[PDB]
Amino acid sequence: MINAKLLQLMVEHSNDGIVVAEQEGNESILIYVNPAFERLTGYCADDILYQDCRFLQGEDHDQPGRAIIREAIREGRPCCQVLRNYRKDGSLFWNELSITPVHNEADQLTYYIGIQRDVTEHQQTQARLQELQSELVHVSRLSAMGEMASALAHELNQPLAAISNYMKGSRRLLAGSSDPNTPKVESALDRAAEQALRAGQIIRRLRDFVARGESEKRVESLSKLIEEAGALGLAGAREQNVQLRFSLDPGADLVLADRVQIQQVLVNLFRNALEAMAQSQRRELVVTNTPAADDMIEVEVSDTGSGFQDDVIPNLFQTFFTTKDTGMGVGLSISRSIIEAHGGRMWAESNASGGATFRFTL
Amino acid sequence: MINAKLLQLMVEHSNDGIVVAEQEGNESILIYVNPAFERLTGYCADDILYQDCRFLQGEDHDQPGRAIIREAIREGRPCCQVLRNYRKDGSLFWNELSITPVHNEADQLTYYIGIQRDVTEHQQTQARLQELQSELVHVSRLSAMGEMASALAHELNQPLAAISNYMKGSRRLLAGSSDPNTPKVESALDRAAEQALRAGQIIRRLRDFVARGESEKRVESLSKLIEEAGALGLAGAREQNVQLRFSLDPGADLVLADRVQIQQVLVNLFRNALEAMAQSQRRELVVTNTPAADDMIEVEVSDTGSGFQDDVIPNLFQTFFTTKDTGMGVGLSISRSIIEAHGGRMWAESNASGGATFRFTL
Ligand SMILES: Cc1cc2c(cc1C)N(C[C@H](O)[C@H](O)[C@H](O)COP(=O)(O)O)C1=NC(=O)NC(=O)[C@@H]1N2
Ligand SMILES: Cc1cc2c(cc1C)N(C[C@H](O)[C@H](O)[C@H](O)COP(=O)(O)O)C1=NC(=O)NC(=O)[C@@H]1N2
Ligand SMILES: Nc1ncnc2c1ncn2[C@@H]1O[C@H](COP(=O)(O)OP(=O)(O)OP(=O)(O)O)[C@@H](O)[C@H]1O
Ligand SMILES: Nc1ncnc2c1ncn2[C@@H]1O[C@H](COP(=O)(O)OP(=O)(O)OP(=O)(O)O)[C@@H](O)[C@H]1O
Repeated sequence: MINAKLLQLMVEHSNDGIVVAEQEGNESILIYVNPAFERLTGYCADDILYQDCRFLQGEDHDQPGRAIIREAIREGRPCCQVLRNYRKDGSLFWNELSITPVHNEADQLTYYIGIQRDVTEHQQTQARLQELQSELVHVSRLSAMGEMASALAHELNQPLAAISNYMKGSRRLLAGSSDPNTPKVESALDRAAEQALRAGQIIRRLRDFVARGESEKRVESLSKLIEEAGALGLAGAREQNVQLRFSLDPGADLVLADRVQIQQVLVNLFRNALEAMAQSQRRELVVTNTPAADDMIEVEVSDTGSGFQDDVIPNLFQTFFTTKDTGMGVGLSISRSIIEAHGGRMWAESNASGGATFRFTL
Repeated sequence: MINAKLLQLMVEHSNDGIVVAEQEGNESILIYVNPAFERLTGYCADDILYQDCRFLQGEDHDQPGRAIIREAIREGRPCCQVLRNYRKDGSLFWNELSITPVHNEADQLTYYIGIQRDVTEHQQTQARLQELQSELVHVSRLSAMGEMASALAHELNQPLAAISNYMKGSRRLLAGSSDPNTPKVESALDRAAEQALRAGQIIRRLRDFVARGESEKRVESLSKLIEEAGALGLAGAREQNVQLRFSLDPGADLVLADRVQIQQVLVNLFRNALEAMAQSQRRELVVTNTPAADDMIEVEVSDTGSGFQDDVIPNLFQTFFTTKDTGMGVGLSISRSIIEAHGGRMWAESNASGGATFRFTL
């Protein structure tokens, strides 16, 4: 096979944590650890040997991985779990633990071999991603409701005002009369007019119910929010072989923006480019920042997608104009309103590759 | 320094893959593998020994992990990466590989120890989660706009119809009189009524523009979609010490549903329960499905959160009613409309633990 002592050496000098324990009733006493386990746990070998690892949980006793591992050890099946542990210094970390029970026949004794890895970075990144998910969902819901309400307010402000004007006109016409049915009819109009007024107020009410979304701005790094937005919006990039190119300038990264609003602008651009790029020979998405003019900096996002026929391009930012069967046509309108609220100007043009290049300034 | 021979046995009988290779210039020849590696690769020891793992890469040569591993091994740093490999049958799997180089001083030779895990399930689950996240965002925007349109339609159906009826009444009342303005007024009223009708139609138009999501029915298994919904809504469970209990029935898996709509209903219930249970000493969430009645299956989700005071309970399902500053009061309204559109029954109750129990049927 392999020189056993060399195997001991290789196990001792590994970077991943390796432990050997022995079964004693309800205890799993440690009989061997490697220096990687020392650096990971922050304890010395002589302090911890011939105890059970339960102490690594500290005061955090009620974790399900504990019961899962207890049952797996009882039944004798190997298992993989994640637990919350604390080192000697008291710092928290997450431990990926893979236990394999083995029955040594030479001793007729049950032992366990445990592989441990420090997965704190992975869990932290997962938490950041889920936080991004929650806030992206919330602000997308807000922007959708707001644009729907504003469009309804306009499209109903026209006929409602028309109705009120017809009421005023008919009343003015009937005022020049003395017939018996005129008063009654007149009163009737008033009732209708009364209701009419309410409708308008109601609209504004619901309108101001959707406009209570906060409009703050803060100093934000463009690099960070570009990475967060790529992490969110670029699901299909791996599967659809999308070539990413970030042409960034480190001296011009900080803009005054709400990071979630810029995230949703970029998310919308990414979703649109990947959806458009379903049938494209070249699949390359480039994001670039450049100085543009008058102390403002321009961000460009270019794709090689299906592009726009000539009749479509000047209708892009209009609310509810859509090309996709499953679209809604509010993404670009909301994005443009966000960019303009930030003091910039956003526009689009066809690219030489037959796809599309979008630009905005901050 | 402990037993040493016993150790070789412990490594041989591990469930995780463990390999030892030796450096040959720029090559890493395999000199020891464990039966776990055989099970992982589907190859025999005599078949696979004394080569370099490269081959397990198959035809997938242009992966970044290859260059990362080459640079780390050349420079001498240990590293952990993920690669795509193929077994003997040609099936693809993903390998999480942790390599640690060690310089044996007794021989003055470079060896490597490699920990291998089959991490295909994790990658697949993450890809499914990202797809679910994308569709969740899309349909949340969709449902938000739809609910806003339906709420405005509800709150305006009274005054619009009232105005139109007052117009019809005024027209009947004035019809028959002998006055100079009567003909004109008549036409005017009609025009006004016309406008009113148009206004109503407009709302439905915009409503039906967002309601063009397909209204399909399903065969999907509830166990799977419950796990998917937990994957989206129950991220914080590990970090917030939430106790999960899934009481599932293999006999009660088929429901009549639109899968994206049930995804969003469950996501909303999960988010709401975690939000309510943020400050709770006892935190327990139970989801259970059973054959109740009406040839339909009922799913129950109960929590022990802060709950609702008695004056709130009958206001839960009202659109736009919210308690939390970061809420919107549309989650429950959308959930109710989805359940009623699907033919089901939705309800709520206070729990004995002070929390909340929600029920639905499918
Ligand atoms: C070989 C081996 C290795 C480990 C562990 C167990 C065995 C047998 N454990 C588990 C822990 O030692 C207890 O087995 C666990 O708490 C279950 O026992 P209970 O407290 O339920 O009796 C690790 N649990 C940890 O918290 N950290 C570790 O790194 C430990 N690794
Ligand atoms: C100890 C050890 C263990 C492994 C591996 C390498 C070492 C040193 N590799 C990497 C692979 O064998 C090549 O080293 C890799 O392709 C880099 O070498 P290049 O082709 O750049 O020369 C595994 N790569 C795999 O495809 N699967 C494995 O399980 C291999 N495990
Ligand atoms: N990269 C692109 N290539 C081609 N057309 C695009 C591109 N980006 C936007 N468009 C055009 O803009 C329209 C609206 O896109 P927008 O993202 O604003 O809304 P939508 O995609 O229709 O729906 P959603 O609200 O889900 O995004 C698309 O239907 C398409 O006509
Ligand atoms: N299980 C529950 N636990 C606690 N509160 C609940 C529960 N179910 C409903 N509620 C109450 O319902 C109200 C609105 O919930 P709903 O999810 O519909 O909207 P929201 O939580 O205010 O925000 P959003 O609409 O964005 O979800 C809140 O006041 C909330 O306290």
